[PDB]
Amino acid sequence: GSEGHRTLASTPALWASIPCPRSELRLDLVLPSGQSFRWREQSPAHWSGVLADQVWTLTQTEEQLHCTVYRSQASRPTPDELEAVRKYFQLDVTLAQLYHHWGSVDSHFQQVAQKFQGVRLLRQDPIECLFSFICSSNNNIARITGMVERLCQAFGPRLIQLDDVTYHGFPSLQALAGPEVEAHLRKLGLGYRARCVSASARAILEEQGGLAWLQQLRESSYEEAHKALCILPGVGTKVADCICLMALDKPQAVPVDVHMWHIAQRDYSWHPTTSQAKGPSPQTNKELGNFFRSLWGPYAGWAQAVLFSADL
DNA sequence: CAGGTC
DNA sequence: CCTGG
Ligand SMILES: *CCOCCOCCS*
Ligand code: NA
Repeated sequence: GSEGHRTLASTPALWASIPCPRSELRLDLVLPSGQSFRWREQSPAHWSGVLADQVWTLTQTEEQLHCTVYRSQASRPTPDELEAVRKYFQLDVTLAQLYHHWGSVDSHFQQVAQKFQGVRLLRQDPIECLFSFICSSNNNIARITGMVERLCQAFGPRLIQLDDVTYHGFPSLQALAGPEVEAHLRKLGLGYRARCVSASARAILEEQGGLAWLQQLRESSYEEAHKALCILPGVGTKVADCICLMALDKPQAVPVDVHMWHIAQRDYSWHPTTSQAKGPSPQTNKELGNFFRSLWGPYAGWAQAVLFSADL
């Protein structure tokens, strides 16, 4: 079929393979699990979405990540285009090695990781990540997804249309800093989060030095990146850790939420000892993150993603 | 209220 | 202070 979303069977000549066993990556545990909100399984086991400013469809067999890209002449992805996929999934980070370390120092991980292999962190764009997770407060994956989708339709550049889906790039800072964006985003149902989207776009672009300020947090320390993000409206401790882990190359960031608290007590018998408060608070949440960073090591945020994936 | 942020 | 379950 020359129209529509492709499948491995329908258009074999347009797919290229990255050697990637299923223990290193499971799309079904990584793409709909609340890292990115913009991947869809348009046909069974085939995930479509925007990757490096282009639309891709991904599906995997036992040893191979099959990829196809929609650019005007149809042809399978080139080696350079496939490298964008490897960088997005950070395939040089070997889960077999990470899982071995986490199981070595943690018996509970070793037990529950066996049925949940292939859970890894995407390397997302800071802009998309920052604003997606600004929208994540008081909100669920289903509603976040719709909010992000309508956000991208209204302000993001049109790319291509496959079947009845028009794919849009994520909006620019300039777009999100434009006139009346908050009112517009309110019409799309973002509620109070609409103000924080507009306010954070204007803050970065008009007070912080622009896109280079955000992107160069990738080179700053984790502590520096977290501090800087927390200046932005809508970015609290938890949101900043999400962005640090998922977009700013801080694999030791541990977004502490009540879900992490339940896991900390149930499976690790953890309780706070730097403070005397017994439940969630700034002080105790910080300790909880430090606790998992010394238990799991510099990739604690990835280990958390494995555990989170078990529950869901 | 529980959850996050002001 | 907001908010959705
Ligand atoms: C409970 C949220 O507090 C108000 C700040 O909102 C930040 C996202 S717009
Ligand atoms: Na803030």
